[PDB]
Amino acid sequence: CDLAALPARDKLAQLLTVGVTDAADARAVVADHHVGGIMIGSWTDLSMLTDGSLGDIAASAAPLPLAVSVDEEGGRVSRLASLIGSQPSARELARTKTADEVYGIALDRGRKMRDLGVTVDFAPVVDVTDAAADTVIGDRSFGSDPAVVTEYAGAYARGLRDAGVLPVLKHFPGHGHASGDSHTGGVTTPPLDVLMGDDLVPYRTLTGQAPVAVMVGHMQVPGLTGSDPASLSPAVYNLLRSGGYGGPGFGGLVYTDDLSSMGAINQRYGVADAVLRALQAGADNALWITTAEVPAVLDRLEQALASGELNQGAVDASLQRNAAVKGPLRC
Ligand code: NA
Repeated sequence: CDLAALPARDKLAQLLTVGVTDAADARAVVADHHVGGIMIGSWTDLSMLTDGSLGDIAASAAPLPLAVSVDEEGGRVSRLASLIGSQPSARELARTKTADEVYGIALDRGRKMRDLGVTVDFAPVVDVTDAAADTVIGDRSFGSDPAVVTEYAGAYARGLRDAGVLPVLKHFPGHGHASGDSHTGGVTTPPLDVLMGDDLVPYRTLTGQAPVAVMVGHMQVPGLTGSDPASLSPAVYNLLRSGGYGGPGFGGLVYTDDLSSMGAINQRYGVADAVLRALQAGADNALWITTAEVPAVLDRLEQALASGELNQGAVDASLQRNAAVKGPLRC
């Protein structure tokens, strides 16, 4: 069989990653809708990772293998800690460990994630900040110095990668100096010309170390996105694809941050509209944290194809990128 010959709706479902509550929720969304990815979060019953159910669902996934993602950064964001042990925050690692030690920590934890069926970790954070530890980014950042972030997040990404986990650099083009918490409402970064010399620095080297993905956040960026969240602005994706951000143009997989529960998005757009806008803007993978909306979202995406709101080429390019980080088609 042939990737380009899949039914339109299954091509579209491959561009979605959705949070699941338990095995029954994951089993239904994968079999009924063929979503490309499921996400494990704080809302997830983790017994599915140890009782054989994730393995069973993943093995019957078709036409592409299932991607299984999680926020496993360490410190305050460590959804698998009960199973893989806790790790100090990114900031504490940078303060107490060498970069080689951080590589080893990420490698060890990556293998522990693989054992549980995880394929994608939404880490490392490459945001640069000096904010108080328990703020939106805060201690999730490896440091206030972009060169330190590059060294330490680079090591963390390399460890995950060597374990065979896809690392995802976040939150592009930089949440570290944003005006507030995008979970609760709209936020603004410093202008692009400021980001160019600071927040964007880590991406210049880290996006070229493959396999790697990037996640775009919901901040508004002056001089780039205007009043649009970055995840929903074509300018953001053009910046990443063209090399305009100061590094080589990035051709790999690009996720959005959570499109449903986060106020920066949901106060302006419902889930289906937000997913459409993201894929129009240039995301390869639209992420949100529930499965209920999937059939309505797929309905809206098919309509956008018909109306030309969404170009067939955008879908095909992103379908290829999603397939490129997975195993073979299942015919
Ligand atoms: Na696309």
